[PDB]
Amino acid sequence: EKPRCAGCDELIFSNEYTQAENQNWHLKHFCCFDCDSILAGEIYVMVNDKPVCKPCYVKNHAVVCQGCHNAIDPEVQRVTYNNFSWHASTECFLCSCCSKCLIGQKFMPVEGMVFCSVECKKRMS
Amino acid sequence: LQTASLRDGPAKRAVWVRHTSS
Amino acid sequence: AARMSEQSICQARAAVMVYDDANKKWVPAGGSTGFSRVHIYHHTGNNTFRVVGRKIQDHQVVINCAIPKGLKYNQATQTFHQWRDARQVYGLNFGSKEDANVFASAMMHALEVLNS
Ligand SMILES: [Zn+2]
Ligand SMILES: [Zn+2]
Ligand SMILES: [Zn+2]
Ligand SMILES: [Zn+2]
Ligand SMILES: [Zn+2]
Repeated sequence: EKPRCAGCDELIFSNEYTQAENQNWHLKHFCCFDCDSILAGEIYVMVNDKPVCKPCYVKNHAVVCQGCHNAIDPEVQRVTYNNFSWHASTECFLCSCCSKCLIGQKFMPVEGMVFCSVECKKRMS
Repeated sequence: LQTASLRDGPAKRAVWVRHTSS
Repeated sequence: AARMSEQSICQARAAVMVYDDANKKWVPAGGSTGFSRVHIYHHTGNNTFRVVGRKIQDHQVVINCAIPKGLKYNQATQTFHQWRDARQVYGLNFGSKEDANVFASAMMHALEVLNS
């Protein structure tokens, strides 16, 4: 059984190929949509269902932390809520009122801001 | 009130399937 | 026409940032994470405006700058705004769309006055 290529829909006869996204590909049919590099071996990210390499992602495909306003590395974990996301860091995801870290705590969101408790939301008007 | 859930980064690795030489 | 002391023309809730160019990284102004109250002051006697932000937990002042006649005030996103001086880029991460809209208006108005 030769593995089938999910891009060009034909079999791979080379003895080298790439596995990504649960699928097989000719080396040259899994490539950064932005800079065209061969993704094989390398870290990549699915943005709008096209694979991009790590530096293209960092350079034009965002995810900017609501707390510190810096990009969140696509390799590390992050906290999301609705359209928002924060580094999983005591500096980014904490209480707007009292600074209490909220990673894995109960919290209360109000647009961007985020609080540990009703009390804390009730200060901050 | 709700709970903070760590989600994983969207990055993955493209596995380079290739045999080892003699 | 006016008066020899200063008064707030608006108030908004924002995390005040500076851009670290060495490290390519936005950092809290004054080196302390947290939201500030940011005011625009009008001094009608001299026709000057300044921005002042004191942290809310702390009252520590973390920004205090005259608003130059020339300012390009860039609304980079809907709730993050920024601008340079000679030595540096400064930003405000507003708490609500509302705090951004108010502050922006007030800024727009100060610049209009400062040219007018
Ligand atoms: Zn193919
Ligand atoms: Zn690329
Ligand atoms: Zn952050
Ligand atoms: Zn709190
Ligand atoms: Zn509190």
